[PDB]
Amino acid sequence: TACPEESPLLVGPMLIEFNIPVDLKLVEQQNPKVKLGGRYTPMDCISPHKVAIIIPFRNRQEHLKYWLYYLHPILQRQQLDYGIYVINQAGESMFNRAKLLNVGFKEALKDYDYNCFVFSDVDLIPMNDHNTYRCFSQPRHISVAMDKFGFSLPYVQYFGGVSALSKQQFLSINGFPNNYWGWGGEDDDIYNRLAFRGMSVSRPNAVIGKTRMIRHSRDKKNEPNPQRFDRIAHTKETMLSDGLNSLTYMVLEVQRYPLYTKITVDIGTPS
Ligand SMILES: O=c1ccn([C@@H]2O[C@H](COP(=O)(O)OP(=O)(O)O[C@H]3O[C@H](CO)[C@H](O)[C@H](O)[C@H]3O)[C@@H](O)[C@H]2O)c(=O)[nH]1
Ligand SMILES: [Mn+2]
Repeated sequence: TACPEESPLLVGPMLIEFNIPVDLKLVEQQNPKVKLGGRYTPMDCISPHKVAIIIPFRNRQEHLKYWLYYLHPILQRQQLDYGIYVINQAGESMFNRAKLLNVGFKEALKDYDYNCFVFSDVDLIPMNDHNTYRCFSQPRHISVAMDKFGFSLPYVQYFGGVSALSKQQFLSINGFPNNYWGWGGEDDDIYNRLAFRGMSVSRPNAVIGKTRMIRHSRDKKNEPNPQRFDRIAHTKETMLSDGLNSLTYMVLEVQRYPLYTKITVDIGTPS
């Protein structure tokens, strides 16, 4: 009973605004089919896409409210078999987005047999439901036309915002790097990994792949990392030593809310 290649539920372009007062109790009420932990499976058909949506997180509860409010209705319309994971970095030291994503990959798999992983910033919302949050033949870059970049790719190798890699694709590159502390460069490092393992980047066209980013200031412990340019230069040499095979972390707590699973983790500090 495979789901059609094109979901009959799709509406196309949508209005994304951040003025509305969002209330998770309401969102839960509006999305009665999504089960505890932000889990949903199509009732009338079998989706071949089993996706874990991973969101790196720390002190972004308000953005998260909006992300849930908008994506859950969307993800259901995309007829996907998915789960939402909020990887909350414990502590107040330097942020590490890429490491958190690795954690989400490992932790999601202990939950369900996901075959697909969508890594998404907490403040990015898609403007057209045809921009499917699933995996493809090649690593997929989803937020390809961001509002802050005038709805245009900043550079052909840009892989930030929202992306998706199948389980096999993620594994072939030894996951993402764990050694990028602070803002920047990890996406470029990941792009090097893909290219070096002979993969290419798949992208929806700019018409259907626009996203809005909730406006925000920079975070105190997520300052640009001055070592990024250098790390990008040596991805080839370091990728096999820094990623899944070297990932260490400690799960401090797990809470399953009706709309997502929150996993608080201690991922160490820069050293
Ligand atoms: O204190 C923090 C810092 C970061 N984040 C998470 O990290 C992502 C955000 O980084 P920012 O939004 O602060 O910065 P950018 O808007 O400049 O994000 C862009 O640049 C980053 C560079 O490191 C990533 O590549 C990201 O994927 C890309 O969209 C967030 O959306 C959120 O999911 C938190 O939750 N709390
Ligand atoms: Mn942002």
